[PDB]
Formats: sequence, structure tokens, C-alpha cells
Amino acid sequence: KKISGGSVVEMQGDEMTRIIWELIKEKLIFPYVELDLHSYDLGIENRDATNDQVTKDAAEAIKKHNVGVKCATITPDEKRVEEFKLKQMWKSPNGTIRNILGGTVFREAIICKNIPRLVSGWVKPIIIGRHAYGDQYRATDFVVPGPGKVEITYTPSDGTQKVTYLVHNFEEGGGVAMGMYNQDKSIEDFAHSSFQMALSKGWPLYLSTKNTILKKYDGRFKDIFQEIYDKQYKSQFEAQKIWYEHRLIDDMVAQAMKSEGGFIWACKNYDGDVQSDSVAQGYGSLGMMTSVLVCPDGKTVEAEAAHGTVTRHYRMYQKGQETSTNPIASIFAWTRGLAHRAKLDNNKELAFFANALEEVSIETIEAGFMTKDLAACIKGLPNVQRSDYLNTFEFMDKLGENLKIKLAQAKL
Amino acid sequence: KKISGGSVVEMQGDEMTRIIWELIKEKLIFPYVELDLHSYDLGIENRDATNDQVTKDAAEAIKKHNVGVKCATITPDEKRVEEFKLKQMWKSPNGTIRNILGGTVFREAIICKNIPRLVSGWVKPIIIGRHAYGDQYRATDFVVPGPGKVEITYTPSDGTQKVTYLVHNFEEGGGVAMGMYNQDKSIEDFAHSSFQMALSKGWPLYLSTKNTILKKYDGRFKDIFQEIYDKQYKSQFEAQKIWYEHRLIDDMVAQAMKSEGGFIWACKNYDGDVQSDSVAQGYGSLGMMTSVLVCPDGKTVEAEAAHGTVTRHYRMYQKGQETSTNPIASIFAWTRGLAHRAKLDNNKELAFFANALEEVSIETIEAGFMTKDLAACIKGLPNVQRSDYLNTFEFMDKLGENLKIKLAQAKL
Ligand SMILES: NC(=O)c1ccc[n+]([C@@H]2O[C@H](COP(=O)([O-])OP(=O)(O)OC[C@H]3O[C@@H](n4cnc5c(N)ncnc54)[C@H](OP(=O)(O)O)[C@@H]3O)[C@@H](O)[C@H]2O)c1
Ligand SMILES: NC(=O)c1ccc[n+]([C@@H]2O[C@H](COP(=O)([O-])OP(=O)(O)OC[C@H]3O[C@@H](n4cnc5c(N)ncnc54)[C@H](OP(=O)(O)O)[C@@H]3O)[C@@H](O)[C@H]2O)c1
Ligand SMILES: C[C@@H]1CN(C(=O)c2ccc[nH]2)Cc2c(C(=O)Nc3cccc([C@@H](C)O)c3)nn(Cc3ccc(F)cc3)c21
Ligand SMILES: C[C@@H]1CN(C(=O)c2ccc[nH]2)Cc2c(C(=O)Nc3cccc([C@@H](C)O)c3)nn(Cc3ccc(F)cc3)c21
Repeated sequence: KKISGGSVVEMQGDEMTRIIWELIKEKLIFPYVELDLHSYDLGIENRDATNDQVTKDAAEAIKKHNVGVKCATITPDEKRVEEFKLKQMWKSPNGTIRNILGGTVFREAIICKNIPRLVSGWVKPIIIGRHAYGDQYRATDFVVPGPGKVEITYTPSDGTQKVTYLVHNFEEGGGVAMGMYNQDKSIEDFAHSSFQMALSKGWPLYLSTKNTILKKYDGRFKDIFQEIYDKQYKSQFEAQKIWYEHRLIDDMVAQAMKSEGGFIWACKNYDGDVQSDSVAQGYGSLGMMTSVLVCPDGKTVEAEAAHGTVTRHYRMYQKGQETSTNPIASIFAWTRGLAHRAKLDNNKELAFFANALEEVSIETIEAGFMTKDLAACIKGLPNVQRSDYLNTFEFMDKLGENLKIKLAQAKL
Repeated sequence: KKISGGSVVEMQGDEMTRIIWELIKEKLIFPYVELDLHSYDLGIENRDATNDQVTKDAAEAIKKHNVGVKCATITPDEKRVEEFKLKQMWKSPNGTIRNILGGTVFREAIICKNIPRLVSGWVKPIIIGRHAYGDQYRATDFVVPGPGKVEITYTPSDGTQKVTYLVHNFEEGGGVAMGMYNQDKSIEDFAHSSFQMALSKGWPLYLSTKNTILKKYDGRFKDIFQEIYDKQYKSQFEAQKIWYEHRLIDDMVAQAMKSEGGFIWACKNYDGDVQSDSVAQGYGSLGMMTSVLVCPDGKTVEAEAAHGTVTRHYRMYQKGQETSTNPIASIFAWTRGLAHRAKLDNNKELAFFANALEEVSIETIEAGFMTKDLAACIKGLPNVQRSDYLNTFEFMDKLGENLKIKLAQAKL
């Protein structure tokens, strides 16, 4: 019989990723796993039709059932409003879900021995976590049109003495100014997620800051992480022969690049961005990275591919043209989700399945069966021949055949 | 007779780079060029002995003579303080020089046809530099001890308006808050350095901004660069068949990835995250990148290798073990410095020399004579045989022999 997988929240998306998402379910998941599936259609037409209520209901379902797996979705701009005749320029469903759940966004690459990367020596992923403070977390920047003083004041709730700090007195010309903040509770949540991620993986954790420039602001992150480590995690880390260390951002980047990988990196940046850094995009654009939101309760996770809907491929698909879209990141959104479900329910069979599907995916690519973009990584796009890659459907078929063999081997 | 090279500020450094720096001068520079050499010993023992006065004097000399060439130096940490029994944990000489001169740092790769790169199609360097305020910049950050409102106000000098922006109302606990600013003059300086770098190279310039969180900050950089281009550089650029364009980071990364290179990339800074400028320095670990500080004046230049003192190789050298340290980046700090000196003085003979030394260096590697790290790039470190590379001294000897032949050919 099939594995009884339990309660999973699944969010359907848009364009090419919507096609691949259905292929993953029909070919890799449903033949082996039975789910109490809480399925939400976050397709742009359905979000428009429901006045974005579907997104809010999907976020509430993840909060209730603790496991969410999300397909890439269209974030509307002026062009999308005209394309689909939208009622409004709906907000990013990622942003809406992230604001409702809160938590730390961790980014993890899928590594294949034959697939080039920035550093040859990187053999284990470098998991970078950025805390989501929200879109209710208002960054306060403005133009200073001309001379005058910019001041920042703190007024205690208890009526006690107001404190005023001079940011700058613009004596000639103008510029720009900004105000930023972080609550201690948000730093504490970021710390807990980071320490638990490091223990979960059995890897060391590094926190990077600019505490040389932001002595009080970044110093608070450094002190809170250190206090939490000393009081709640030091014993556990020493027992796994791992450690926690703070690093300045410049030292951390240089050290990571001379590393073999295999560490957690809690990244405290200035603007509170949670998106991948610029250079990670050269690898995320391959369909080889996931984004996992780890919520402050230590029970709720939301997993998704770290790429968009692949519009360019969807247009080819709409014209009946052959496509070669990499489903790896979307598959790993499912496996990372299912592995978390297995951990919460102590479901050994589901935990085995999720790990086996990850192994099958990496092994298929490593055996030389891959989509066009991966073949172009190895050979160079001008040198790629049709015999070097598999189309979307052929690649999914190969994964399905390989998964069947793998699960048969597991029986004996 | 030798070339009369003029006034150059030279800073001696530490460990393996100090050995190579003397070899460069004795074998590649001094047999051909006579200099009014302003030489400063920035060796860690001398900085300690002079209470870092030597560093400040070397920075003043660069300001006066416009051309500086710097050897890699030790930046002290707790371990270095113990190693050399230092009086203080002296500040980075780079930081001290940068604070005194001002300007923007640009990274420039040295490219060899047989040396693999991140993108195969990169045949000309992508000269990347980011905005950065000096150490003089004081951020207004503070602890928020408990609940209360944090607000940032702008009061124009003419007393007619007052704009108050709510940063955050801390309802539950305290945290941290900051006020930050950018003066228009600082953005203008970054723009001028970038436009002058593009004209100096005869290449187009691109400015990148994120435009996702601090849009008014990003917008000010975009407007200032465009205004400066239209009013002071557009004619000069059109005359050199080059151009200036603004691009969003994501578009810039994708474009750079499909480019052949040969452009200036000025990055708006996003401190605390993994920046393209810090990532670029990883190519410097091969000894194949320089860092050039360019002041907005267009007259003052400080050049250095984009790597450190190579301590690991220095320890081998101390034990009498064979080393293979790449001197290319240190040689290009000299040639980039000497080429700038030649431009300021209209010295055709010095300009020929600097370019000939750059050609000799690239040609030697391309003919298959290189250090171990470059041989490992091509073949993979486990497959490198002793016959695939030259040790430090053998490589310098080959460059010296090749330079002698090249300059003899130039005469006849
Ligand atoms: N997480 C999300 O929900 C999410 C994230 C980002 C963007 N978006 C949405 O995505 C839509 C389209 O964005 P976009 O096309 O600019 O970005 P994108 O879908 O990530 O695609 C950019 C390019 O990267 C390549 N690529 C990305 N993922 C790939 C994969 N799985 N397999 C193969 N190639 C892959 C393709 O390159 P080539 O064209 O060279 O083949 C593609 O055209 C937008 O409407 C945006 O709102 C959603
Ligand atoms: N601009 C500067 O003055 C500057 C910049 C950075 C660091 N530093 C100082 O440099 C010292 C050493 O720092 P570090 O060892 O972390 O950094 P590093 O000197 O850049 O060396 C790191 C590694 O990069 C490789 N490498 C760098 N340059 C090389 C070259 N020319 N040829 C061959 N291999 C090269 C070597 O890798 P392998 O180990 O695999 O052989 C080396 O061990 C420290 O005291 C630091 O403060 C100064
Ligand atoms: C560390 C994360 C995630 N990854 C991994 O963990 C990984 C993959 C395989 C083994 N490990 C990949 C990766 C890459 C990457 O490969 N960029 C890339 C860019 C252009 C062209 C190409 C082509 C060759 O594919 C690649 N960059 N970053 C951002 C980063 C960089 C420097 C830091 F210090 C910090 C963050 C990352
Ligand atoms: C573009 C700039 C400057 N470059 C050049 O111009 C260049 C070099 C050769 C010909 N041209 C090099 C470079 C590098 C680079 O090579 N980093 C690196 C890091 C670790 C380890 C290694 C090697 C040892 O494995 C390399 N990264 N960036 C940042 C970037 C990357 C991808 C983007 F899409 C956008 C920004 C850059």
C-alpha cells in the first residue's frame, strides 16, 4: 500500500511552474504517498476571482497544519494587470504569506557533482537565513530636498523623558535619510530558527553583521545570539562537534569562498531584505535552489522553489513548442516539506521517501540526464546539442522510472 | 639609458607579498625605469614601531604625488597582536589610506585565454565598484529600552515645514533603531569616479540599484548619475562611442552573465548582505585581480593586488619549502600605477613600458608558464603534476626573461 503522509497544505501556481507542479504530484508524489491534502489554487485568475481571499486562507491553513508547499506565482505589475484584466495590482502571495506567518527565510542549493558552481570546493550547501520582519515592517526613507536637520526621537510609552538624536544637519544641498528598527523578539526568533537549523543539519552556525559600523544596532544581534547560545544551545552543539561564531560580513564572504560549505549563515543585512543575493541568482536561475520559511513556533514551515514561473518557457509551451524546464527546485520544495511533516509526526516511511526522492533527483542529473539549462552549464549554450538534454516531460519520465527502481531496492 | 618615470609613492608590505614585491622591483621595474620613488615601509613591525605614523605619511604622499602602488599588508587581529607583541590592534592601512584620500574602489580582473572564468564568454573585465562611506561616517543607532514610538523628522532651514515619519511604535518590548543619511556630495563623488573610470578605459558605464525597499535612496543615486551624465559627460562618452545606463540589479546580473565583459559596473551598496563587489574578490584569491582606489578628482590613483599577504605560502617559505605564489596581481598594481603616472605626465615611453609588462605577463601564462593555483584551475588540484607549473622564483625568472626579449624587440 501507499505511505500515509498526513496533513499537507499545497498551493498551486502559475504558468510553467503550474504545469511542472501537476507533473510532480501525478508522477512522483501521488503514486507513493496518500495525503490529507489542503489544496489552494493561487493561480492569478483565482486570486483575482476571490479578491485575493484564497491567499489569506492558504496562509491560515499553513498556520493550522504546519506544513506548506508552494508553487511559483505571478506577482502583478502594470503589464500583468492588462494581460489578465485584473481588478487590482494584487500584492505578492509570497509577501502576504510571509507577513501572516513570520519567520526566517533559509536558502539551500541542490548540489550535483557534474554541475558547475561559483567555488569548485563547495561540496556541501551554505544555508543562508534572512529574517522576515514583514511588509508591516515599514522601512522609512525620504528625500532631503535641501538644508535642514534630520533628527530621530524616542518617546517612551510611560510618559518619561523623550530622547532626540541628531542624524545630520544638512548645511548645504540635500540628500536622503532613513529610519530603521528591530524588536528584540524578532532577533530572538531569528536566533532560535538559526540554532535549530544548525542542530537539525549537524552543521556549525555563523552570524554575520556590520557591528563595527552599527555598534549598538548590530551589537544587539551579536549579544542576543551569544546569550541564547550560552544559555540554551552550547551543550547540544558541543555534543554534535559543531559551534556558533559571529563574523563581520566582509570576513564571512571571504571565508565562505575558501570553504567546502556545510554551514548555516544567519545574515543580518541593513535593509531587512529576505531575497537571495545577486550572485546566488546565477545558480537559482538554473532551478537548483529552494527557499524555506521557518516560523517562530518551531513547528511551521513553508517551502518553495527559489525562482519564478518561467514565463519564457510557458510561451513556448502555449505555442506547442518543446520546452526543457528544470523541475528540481519544485521537487525539493515537496521533499523539504514532506521531510518536515515526517519529523513532526515521527513518520519513518515518509522520511525515507522524501530522502529517496532527493537522492533520485541528484543521481539522475549526475548520471547525465538533465534539462537544457544544466547541459548549457557544463558545455556552454553555443555547444549544446539536442542529444545533451531531455525535454521537461522526458526528464520527469526518467525521474519517475528511477524513483520506481530506487523504492524497489529499498524493499530488499 | 632607462625610462625617466617620475614621482611614484610605493608602500612595502608583509610576508609572502613583501618577498614578491622586492622581486618585482628588482627584476621587472628597476632594470628599465628610474623613479623619484617615495617609498614607505608599511611592514607590520614598522607600523608598530612608528605608532602607525608611517601609514598616515604614505597616505599624505599619495595625495601630494597622485600615484600610489601598495603591497598587501597584515591587518592585526588578537592572534597577530600576540605573534608580533603589538602595542595596539592597529587599523587596516587600506582603511586609513581610503579615509584620508576618499574615492571609490574598483576591481579589475586579469584575463588569460587558457584560465577558466565564472562565465566562459567573459573576454574583457567587468570593472566593479560599490559606493561606500568612509570611517568618518557616524550612523545614528541606539537601543530602544522599552515600549514607545520612534519617529524621524525633517525640519527645513527656512522653518516653513516639518515632516515627521513614524519609524515604529514599539508596543511589545524594546529593540534597536537607527537613523541613516547620504549627502548628495557623496553620491556626486561616486558618480564622478565612475564616469572618469569609464572614460579612462573607453568602456560603457552601468549603475545598478535594487529599487525594492529603500526606493527614495535608490532613486537619488539614479537621478544624480543621470543629471551628471547629461550635464558633464554625455558629449565625451558619445565621442568615445560609449554610453551610460541605469539597470535594476536582477537585469544587471542576467546581462553580465550573457556579456563578453568590457564595462564599468557602479553598484549602489546594500551593506550587510553578500555584495557583488565582495564576491568579485574571490577571483583575486588566484592572484588575478587588482583593487584601484579612484578619487573623483580623476588625478589621484592608489593600486594594489586584490588578495592578502598569502600567510600560508609565507609559512612554507619560512620552513624552506617550495612555494608557487602568483605575482600577477602585484605586477598589475605597478603597471596600473605607472600607466596613470604616464597619463598625468604625457610620458609615452612609460606608457609603452607599463602596457608591455601587462602583455608579457598575460603572454607568459597563455604560453603555458604559470603558478600552481592557475595550473589547478585548468586541470583540477588532484591532477596537477610538478611539470604543470613554476615555483614563485622560476615564474618571476620567466617573466623577467620574456620582458627582456619584448623590450629588445621594441627597439628594432
Ligand atoms: N517564488 C515566486 O512565487 C516567484 C519568484 C520570482 C518571480 N516570480 C514571478 O515569476 C514570473 C516570471 O519571472 P521571470 O521569468 O522574470 O523569472 P524566472 O521565472 O525565475 O525566470 C527567469 C529565467 O531563469 C531561467 N529559469 C528559472 N527557473 C528555471 C527552471 N526551473 N528551469 C529552467 N530555467 C529556469 C529561465 O532562463 P532562460 O530564459 O535563459 O531559459 C527563465 O526565463 C513573474 O510574473 C514574477 O512575478 C515568482
Ligand atoms: N589588501 C590587503 O592588504 C589585504 C587584503 C586581504 C587580507 N590581508 C591580510 O593578509 C593576511 C593573510 O590573509 P588570508 O590568508 O586570509 O588571505 P590571502 O592572503 O588572500 O590568502 C588566502 C589564500 O588565497 C590564495 N592566494 C591569495 N593570493 C594568492 C596569490 N597571489 N597566489 C597564490 N595563491 C594566492 C591562497 O590559497 P591556498 O591556501 O589554497 O594556496 C591563500 O592561502 C592577513 O594578515 C590579512 O589581514 C590584506
Ligand atoms: C552559497 C550560495 C548557494 N550555492 C551553494 O551553496 C552551492 C552550489 C553548489 C554548491 N554549493 C550556490 C551559490 C552561488 C553560485 O554558484 N553562483 C553562480 C553565479 C554565476 C554563475 C554560476 C554558474 C557557475 O552556475 C554560479 N552564489 N551563491 C551566493 C554566494 C556567493 C558567495 C558567498 F560568499 C555567499 C553567497 C551561492
Ligand atoms: C563580474 C565580477 C568581476 N569579475 C570579472 O570581471 C572577471 C573575471 C574573469 C573575467 N572577468 C570576476 C567576478 C567574480 C568571480 O570570478 N568570483 C569568484 C568567487 C569565488 C571563486 C572564484 C574562482 C577562484 O573560482 C571566482 N565574481 N564577480 C561578481 C559577479 C559574479 C556574477 C555575476 F553575474 C555578477 C557579479 C565578478
